[PDB]
Amino acid sequence: ALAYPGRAVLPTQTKNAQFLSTAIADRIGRLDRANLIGGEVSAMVECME
Amino acid sequence: NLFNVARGNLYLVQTATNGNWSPMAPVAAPPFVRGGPNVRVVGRFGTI
Repeated sequence: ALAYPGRAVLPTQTKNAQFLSTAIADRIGRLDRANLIGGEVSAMVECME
Repeated sequence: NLFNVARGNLYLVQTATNGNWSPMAPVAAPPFVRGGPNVRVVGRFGTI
């Protein structure tokens, strides 16, 4: 929960929810998994957190 | 519908009707649509 403020549930108008409602949705998780070999671990992921 | 799956959206109006009722095929008009008058779409997370 602390890693990803974009995954917050915003039930009421919390003052945090006044901020976290401005969060752009696709700014979370990995963006470019630069993998080389299928079946082998990816070399360099590129994630927003 | 044979496989217990319904298509289309879902209304939650109340009605105090005494007569015939059928949620599967409502004969009457739908109360509103998404782009209609005075109707409004909620944002993300439903913030009250």
